[PDB]
Amino acid sequence: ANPLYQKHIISINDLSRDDLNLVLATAAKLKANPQPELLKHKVIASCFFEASTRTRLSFQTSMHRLGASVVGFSDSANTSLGKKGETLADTISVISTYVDAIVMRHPQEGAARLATEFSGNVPVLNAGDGSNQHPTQTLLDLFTIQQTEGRLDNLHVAMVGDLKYGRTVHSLTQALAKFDGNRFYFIAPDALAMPEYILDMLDEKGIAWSLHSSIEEVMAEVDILYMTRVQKERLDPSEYANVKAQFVLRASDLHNAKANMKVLHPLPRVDEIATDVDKTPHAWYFQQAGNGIFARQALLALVLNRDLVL
Amino acid sequence: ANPLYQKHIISINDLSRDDLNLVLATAAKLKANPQPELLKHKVIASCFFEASTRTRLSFQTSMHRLGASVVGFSDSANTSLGKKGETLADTISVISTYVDAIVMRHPQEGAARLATEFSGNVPVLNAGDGSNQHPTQTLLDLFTIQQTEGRLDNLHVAMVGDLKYGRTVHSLTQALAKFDGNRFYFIAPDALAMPEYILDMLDEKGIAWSLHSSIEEVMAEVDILYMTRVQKERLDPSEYANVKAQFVLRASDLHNAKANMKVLHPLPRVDEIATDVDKTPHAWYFQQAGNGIFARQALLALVLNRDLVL
Amino acid sequence: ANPLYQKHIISINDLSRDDLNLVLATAAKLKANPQPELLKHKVIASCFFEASTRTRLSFQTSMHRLGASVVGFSDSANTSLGKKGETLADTISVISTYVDAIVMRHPQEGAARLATEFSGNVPVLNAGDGSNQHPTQTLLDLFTIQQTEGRLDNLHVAMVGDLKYGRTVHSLTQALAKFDGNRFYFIAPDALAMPEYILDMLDEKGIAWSLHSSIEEVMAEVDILYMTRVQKERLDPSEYANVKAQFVLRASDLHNAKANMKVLHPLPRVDEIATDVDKTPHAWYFQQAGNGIFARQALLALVLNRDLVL
Amino acid sequence: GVEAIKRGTVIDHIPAQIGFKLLSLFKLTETDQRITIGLNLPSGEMGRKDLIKIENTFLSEDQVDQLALYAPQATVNRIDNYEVVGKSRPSLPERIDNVLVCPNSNCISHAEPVSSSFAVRKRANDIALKCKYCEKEFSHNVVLAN
Amino acid sequence: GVEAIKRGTVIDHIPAQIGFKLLSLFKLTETDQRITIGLNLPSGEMGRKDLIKIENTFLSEDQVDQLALYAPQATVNRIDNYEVVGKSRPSLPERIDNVLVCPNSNCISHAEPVSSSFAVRKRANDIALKCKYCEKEFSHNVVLAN
Ligand SMILES: [Zn+2]
Ligand SMILES: [Zn+2]
Repeated sequence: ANPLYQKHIISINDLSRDDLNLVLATAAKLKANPQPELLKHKVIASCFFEASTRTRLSFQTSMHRLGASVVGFSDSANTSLGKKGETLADTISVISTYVDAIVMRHPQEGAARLATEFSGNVPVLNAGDGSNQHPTQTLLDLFTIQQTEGRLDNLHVAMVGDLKYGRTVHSLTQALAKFDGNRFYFIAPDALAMPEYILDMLDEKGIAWSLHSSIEEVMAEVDILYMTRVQKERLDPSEYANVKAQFVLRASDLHNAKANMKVLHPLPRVDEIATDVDKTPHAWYFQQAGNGIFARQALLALVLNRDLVL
Repeated sequence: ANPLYQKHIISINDLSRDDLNLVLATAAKLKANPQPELLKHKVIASCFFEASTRTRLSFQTSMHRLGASVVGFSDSANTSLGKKGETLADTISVISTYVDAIVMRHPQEGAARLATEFSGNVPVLNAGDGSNQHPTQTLLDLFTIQQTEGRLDNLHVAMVGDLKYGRTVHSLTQALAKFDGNRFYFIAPDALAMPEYILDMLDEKGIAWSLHSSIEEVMAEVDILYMTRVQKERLDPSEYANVKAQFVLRASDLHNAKANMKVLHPLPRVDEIATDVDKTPHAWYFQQAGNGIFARQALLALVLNRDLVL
Repeated sequence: ANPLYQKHIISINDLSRDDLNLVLATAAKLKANPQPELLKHKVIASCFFEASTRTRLSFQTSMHRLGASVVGFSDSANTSLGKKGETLADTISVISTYVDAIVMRHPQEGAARLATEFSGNVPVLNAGDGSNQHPTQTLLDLFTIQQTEGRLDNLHVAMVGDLKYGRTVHSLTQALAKFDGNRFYFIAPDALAMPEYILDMLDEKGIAWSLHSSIEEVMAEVDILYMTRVQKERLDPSEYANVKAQFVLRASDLHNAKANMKVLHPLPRVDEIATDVDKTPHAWYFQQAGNGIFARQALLALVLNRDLVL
Repeated sequence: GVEAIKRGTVIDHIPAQIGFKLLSLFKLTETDQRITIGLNLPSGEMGRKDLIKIENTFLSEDQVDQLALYAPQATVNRIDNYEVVGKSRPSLPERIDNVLVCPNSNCISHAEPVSSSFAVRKRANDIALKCKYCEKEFSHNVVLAN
Repeated sequence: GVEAIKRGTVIDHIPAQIGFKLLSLFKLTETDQRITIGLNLPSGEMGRKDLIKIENTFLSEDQVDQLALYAPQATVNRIDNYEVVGKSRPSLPERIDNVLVCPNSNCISHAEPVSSSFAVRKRANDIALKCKYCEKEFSHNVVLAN
């Protein structure tokens, strides 16, 4: 029986250093040797109450590469929660009487933990809930860092962008604070700054972090530059002074970059990474996106198979 | 060759007592022993021109549990009937040159019989047509009644809600009037009353029915309480005096309930079943929804397999 | 100065048989002998926050036909209340520093009384505050009733239509319950019936009122058939069952009617008074509308001239 | 058994269940005075009463009359330095202003910065309140909301 | 005694202008039994305190845990046959369910049928409350904002 078998994947806080490491070891493995009927005969729900290209299409393709069947919806507009007016609690109650794992995206923070309370014994894997958590992103980010850096301890990681509303940077700082010696650099407009709650945690664990007005001031010292998008759809009126990005990575800026340095981005990206960065040996965001297939196949393998031998 | 092989499932009126009973015997059976490649190599269309969570997702999961492939649309908004302006008659004509059974939901009454006239030899199974018929609902309601009551003869069945626009109660009274000794109690606001056409039929067959202003006045005498939703989307302007539900089942009301009594509801439900009823041994609407999987798998088995041996 | 000099006219409930009698007497004088300069040098505000044809235009024509100047608005859309966000109280407060009298129409019951608290010494004549009161309507009705029936005491008056929301029939029932032996017939749907508070007031003066489901039932007995339009705009969506005139009156119905009887109507008329009544001796509504000039200009004169006109 | 009071007001004989409804409705607690409240007291006269003693505080003529609306059998005892100098009692007030909200949703009194006001009226079972502004009469029970 | 009960509860060292919110919150008027309330009495160190005396009634878990979060000064005394069988002051809990309302506009807890729940990290500064659902942490002052 394996430790993440039947687990709910909602927040990185409930995942340990060993649970993460079991995902990446699994990932690397299916990436070396593909299992096409590993989930032959499981049907999985794919409930997206909010927009997606990568999380849903990667999820759905990982499910197919493993032999599973997918049922779902790309918008609540057509569900009876969107037209006949039912609660999300009833939605998840009947959908868990039909399927074997629920994958869901959702605009309010907290909807993934909501689902679990009504899902009975079906695992709920959180594809993103408003600006809260994005666990499966973080697992493909960790797989991509390990792959380019051979270590997840002692990195210099710079997080550039909308860190307030960024569900992706909220999950990634919580998983990297579970490894040794990682140094953090936050570059965000201050009204879209890192939530003090992750900061207190960074402090309670004695990890070193810092703020910087610029990307030129840390370029030389970083292993990873994790760029993010200004979450327009999440901004409040007050923040409209902040829709256009403040820090824009252009290929010239990479001049004093460590040769090993990788530019990561969850994507979609708007104006903040100039397309001239795409042609450098530092841009690695599309390889990161490809790596969504092995990490989400490993997550489904482990939650739905009591023991894997591979 | 079996009697529902290649049949169209449109209205309960064309289904007999024996056709229904062949579905439930089938249902119970696949529910005891699952057939994962029974429909291996059939492709099925799933055409929803109107909102759904349960009918479409249960249908689609039953199709997958049996080995079939699904193609379709959750809204006409994207079809060429919704943007290039084609008739529903042409829609069904080309879709029947591609698939093996058409499952369709549709806002106008009568659209399912429309489809059959153009579907050639492909079976059309009606997922619901406006306020007319909902056959596959009724089959999972009958499976759930039999399962809780061991009989489909001599029940006391109370139908509470919007019986005028309720496609579900229109199909269920027509199937239960095909068994012996069932007593019926209708509790609806009168401008959303049971259509006289089902009533005349109840009379021509000499079945006993009755109207009641209250749920307390029949609670003690009923085997099933079938609660329904006020079909807002179907109400005419005149009926706007009726959007908020008149009769709301709360857990206290169940006090003098027969111990065997089950609360059924097709769902979604709005304000009419208080969530305190969900925690009683009388609420059974989510089990009813789970039972959508075995009844719609049995319906597809029989229409698409000339003989089943199981 | 005369009994209504500087006096605000907000509701019929604040005026006496004596003030009504003075206002009609003055109306009979001015109709016979115009006073072109009577308000030469006065400017009146004509403030309509709601739609109007009849009241806003006869008011601004009465002011003009006495030498007054009119400033104001027929729509709030382009006032600062309409676009910059101010309160009614600050509209009224700045507008009291410019004009000599304020005529105002509002969608909210209570708006003219609210505006007297801030008009200072300037009078506020109510052109209709929501469904509450419309006092100048009632003065041209009374002028027209006495003009036709010779009297305002011992009249049989049938008020047909929407009595709930009829700001017109609310003020007229209060105006007529002040003379003697007037008899009421009230013909409405239940949902739009006469306000309770009105009937109480009737009971205390021991006025004989009686409900009736048909014009035909009162036709031969009545003298003034005062018809009303359904206040489409004020109906609750629950009330939308009766938006079309339940009682519509065609010329046929006048068959069994009292040769002194007059059909009165505040107007707009929609479907309730069929265009053939327009040729009968009984139809008097376009005549009633024109009496708006004399009643309306007798009011202006008394509120702004100490010296009673002759 | 409740408290000795130097000077003020003791509204005694408030029906058990209304004592708290009053300390909330008319801002009595919003003071810096010592208030002693006895909820649920054996009265004999009534089975149970309620009792509020507000130290160094008097009520007014209209203030006390506002009480008729919830507590006609109350008795406002005016006390000056331990002597019951006054034995005041509630008639219906002619108008309650500022404490109630008009049940008419489309009344102006909701949207504008003005205080409410209601003419009180002894109808024929309970008491009826007519809004100043929209002029609709409502049952007093209704006014006291949901 | 400064008032008296056989069995029941007397809560003491309530901050001024908290006793009355407490009467509200724990619904202590839904009770047919005697209650004494000492509004705005003294308390030498911190001048005035309020005091509540629920006769022949005692508090359940939840209320005392709330009491910890609304009045860490108060002390609750289990009085049986007049003897103060126990006087215990509250210690904060780990989690508060079904009364605090989460500050985040976008928390699912609002729109959906779930009882709220908060984790309680006593910070050297104050009480950090973390929502069960959105995982945000707030200042207890943000949260208890009445
Ligand atoms: Zn009002
Ligand atoms: Zn929250």
